[PDB]
Amino acid sequence: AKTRSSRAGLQFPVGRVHRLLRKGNYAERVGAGAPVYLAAVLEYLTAEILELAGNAARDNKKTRIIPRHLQLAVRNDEELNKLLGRVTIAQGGVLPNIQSVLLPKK
Amino acid sequence: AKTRSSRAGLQFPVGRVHRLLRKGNYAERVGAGAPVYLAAVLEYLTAEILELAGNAARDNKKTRIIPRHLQLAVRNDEELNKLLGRVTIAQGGVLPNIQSVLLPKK
Amino acid sequence: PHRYRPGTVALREIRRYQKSTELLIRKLPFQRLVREIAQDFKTDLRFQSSAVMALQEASEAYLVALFEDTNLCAIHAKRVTIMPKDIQLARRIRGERA
Amino acid sequence: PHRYRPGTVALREIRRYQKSTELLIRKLPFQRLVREIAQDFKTDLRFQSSAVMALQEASEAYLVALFEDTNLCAIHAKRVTIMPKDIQLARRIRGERA
Amino acid sequence: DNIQGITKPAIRRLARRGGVKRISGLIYEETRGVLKVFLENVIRDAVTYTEHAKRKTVTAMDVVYALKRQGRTLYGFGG
Amino acid sequence: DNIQGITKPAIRRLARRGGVKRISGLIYEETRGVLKVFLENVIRDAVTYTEHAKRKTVTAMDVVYALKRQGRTLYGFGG
Amino acid sequence: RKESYAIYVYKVLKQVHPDTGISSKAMSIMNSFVNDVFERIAGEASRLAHYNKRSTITSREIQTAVRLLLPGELAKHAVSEGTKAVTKYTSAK
Amino acid sequence: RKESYAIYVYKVLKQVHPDTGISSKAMSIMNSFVNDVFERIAGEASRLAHYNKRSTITSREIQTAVRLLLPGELAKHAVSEGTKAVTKYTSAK
DNA sequence: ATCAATATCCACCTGCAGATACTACCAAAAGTGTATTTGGAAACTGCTCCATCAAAAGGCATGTTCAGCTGGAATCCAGCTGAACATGCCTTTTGATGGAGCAGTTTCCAAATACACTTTTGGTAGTATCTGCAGGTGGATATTGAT
DNA sequence: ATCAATATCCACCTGCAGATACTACCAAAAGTGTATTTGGAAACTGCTCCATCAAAAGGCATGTTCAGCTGGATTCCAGCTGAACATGCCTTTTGATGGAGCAGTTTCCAAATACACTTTTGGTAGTATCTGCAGGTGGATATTGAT
Repeated sequence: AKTRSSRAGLQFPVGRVHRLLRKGNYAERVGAGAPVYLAAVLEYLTAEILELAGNAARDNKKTRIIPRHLQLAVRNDEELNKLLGRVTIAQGGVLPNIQSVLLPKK
Repeated sequence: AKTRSSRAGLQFPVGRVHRLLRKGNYAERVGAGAPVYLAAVLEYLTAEILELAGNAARDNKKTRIIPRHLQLAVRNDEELNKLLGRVTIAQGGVLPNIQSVLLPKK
Repeated sequence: PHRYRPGTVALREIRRYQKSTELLIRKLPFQRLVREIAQDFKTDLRFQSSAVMALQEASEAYLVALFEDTNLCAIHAKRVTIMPKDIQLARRIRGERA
Repeated sequence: PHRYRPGTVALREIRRYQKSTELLIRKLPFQRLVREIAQDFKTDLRFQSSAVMALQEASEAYLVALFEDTNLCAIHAKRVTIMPKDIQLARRIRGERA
Repeated sequence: DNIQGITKPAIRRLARRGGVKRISGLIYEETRGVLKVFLENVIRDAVTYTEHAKRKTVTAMDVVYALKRQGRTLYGFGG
Repeated sequence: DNIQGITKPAIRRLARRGGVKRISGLIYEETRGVLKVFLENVIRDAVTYTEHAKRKTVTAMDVVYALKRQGRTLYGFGG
Repeated sequence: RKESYAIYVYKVLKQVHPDTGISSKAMSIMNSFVNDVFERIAGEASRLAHYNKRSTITSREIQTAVRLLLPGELAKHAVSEGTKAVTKYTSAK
Repeated sequence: RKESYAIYVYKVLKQVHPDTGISSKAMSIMNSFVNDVFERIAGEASRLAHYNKRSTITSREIQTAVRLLLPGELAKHAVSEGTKAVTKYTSAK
């Protein structure tokens, strides 16, 4: 008995996602393709942010991704920044940035 | 057979609101008092706006309420303006307002 | 030869346009803009008359309110003349730019 | 006697705090403020510690982003010193108080 | 060009309703550019709803739904 | 009078993270005023969620739900 | 069949201003308004029940939803009207 | 018992960064992210089905919702992974 | 450029809170297999309304001239606000205690769903009349602006 | 202060687009009666974790002094932007015909749902042992600011 995730070639839990869909009352019926497609998208996105966050972690000589690495990866990425424009990542801080006019001398 | 709107003493259709809650997939079940309460809330808000829009039509020497009047009623009312803070009323126009610094020095 | 001082007619215009609700952009030119932009997402598209007008009410209501914010930014800077930087600052703070 | 010029340490502080992620408001004082405000709404309330921390993380993130918009309003006005009218203009444009 | 069809007088009238008194000469181009980003965002979503319903005509509802998810609800055009 | 627990140095520090170099003396009272309004709004909603659930204890989730309501989604506390 | 709140709005209009009409475009705006408020209120009640792991949307979820959505006084009165209509309904054959 | 995407987020982490770990606070943020995106996507899908009088949410509604919710490049790629997983799943069992 | 006070970088290192390794249990999740019900794609198409002309109308945009007045550059200086210093308080930390109250398991009826049958209604269509007010003309007078 | 040029307003008028009153048909909707299921309030209580007391401490707040340099006030003037025209390009109206295709309706089957079972698994409770890195330390390097 293969898992539906297996059948789909996915890491994310297709059976869970199908279940959460039904429980959420989004519609009277949930087609079998719905959770597969959705689990794939979720997996792709967590892969996209973990790729960038792991990079920020290396650039800071670290082996463990912490919240600051997730914030750096997101705010430094035009699209993830937009997708999460109204989101606050706890303990993420902000991006180093000082307005030019504030710098000394000329 | 006396309608539920009549029983609860309302003008808004309690039956319609019930049917609408169910078909909107808001929850598996919908209590009996829910569409009554909701219908009454929708009614009250409709009265509140029409009353104010009516006054605005009066104050403009008119008997027919048009979009302009709904806008004036809404934007001149602190609570409704907030409630509809992100709503655009078609053909409503804006409130007459000129930043004082732009008025003739005199 | 009569002549109104600079600012007097503009002020008069402000009062005239804040009283009315009519669209201020010409319809056909606007319609051409909309169809052209849509053509880039999907070719051979038709538009209900009400769609276009919906697009026009929303756009004008949006530009007008943005002009109010821009005006506040010009005034904050001790000016009575709006400039591109006033629009940019207003959009930046609104979350439409950065 | 050694002394850094005005603005040098301020810049040092900016690089310092933009580099870290720790909360900037003292813990206990923030906790009493939350309990005071909640209490004025409903007596006998209890708070999970993580609820107090969720509130402090949201509050500081909101203030920091607010000061950024405020800094931009000051700069727009040819200033490097933020003032109340900068905070007020940033909130008006944000739609926090038309 | 069509974006150039949105004239200076129209942009002026719009600014007037916004309570604007003096306008810089560069504002007109700045505005046209802003109007365009706006419509592209809205139309993009409207069209996406058109294609989902398998239609070749953008309906008022399509626009209304597009505006609503952009946080710009519009009353008066159905729903 | 706990709003005065939100000290001058705490406010300068927040401003520095926000990239601010110089602060007017009236900014501290303005900021306390702003913080207070922000907390009143979030706590009000958080507590409304508490009572609805018939609890006497405000949870992290109540706050998280209150925050999402205001468009201030927070990641990290079960939300 | 195209449903609309137009008639019930018209009815409410006469109780408030018996000699005032309303334009079609204005009626369309009001209909948009009742739909919007219905969806915002229903949606919040929805989340409310879900958060508390509940299958049913009662008038209690509608009340909290109203408290969450409406500004001070509007809410005070909307709650009053709500409790009142459910009270009158319970007392009637 | 409370569910979490942790074990799955962790599996994906080792695919992209084999020697990198993740603190629990970060995992908590990742879990909030997956839940948030899940709801936003399911929500658009939900409204999309209703606007069209459909009572069923299929991969199609999920696809349009993804196009509506994600910015240019994330969408194009997400749509590929999704279509690719549906296709593959359909040719099995 | 030189030179001295200070901050800043980092290699080195260790303490330990936090991450990780594992055996165990297990209710809920997840998959396999049927029989049963149905949502909505598919094809045909009527009729709503969108794209298109045609066409005098003339409204309204565009190019030009003139100069009023606003924006931006440059000057000055009173005093706000930053940097540094001394003093010492109150937040942070470590931690154990009582118990309020959040949450798990069980019992059970008030209220919801699922049907079936009858009845009441709101929306679609005509067909015909009614009217609020937009738009036009006057004449009055307030406003703007040169003198 | 006077006074000409214009804009603005108020009273009244009429044509008509749009609001409105009547009749009729009807399917979807709303109420009503009934048998069956069930969500979640009750009552009891295991047990997490919130409120609170305690003692030590040094991180960090408060308050002051001092003077660097920023903001605010002021003045000057180049030239941009507004007002007013003369011109004429093209928007707008509106009649009306084709015909795209939105929308209604009949079909019919792949796919969903409901049900019954078995097998798999992620979350948890109990213990136990690694490890990434926060934070201290020393000293070499780099930044800042007076001269």
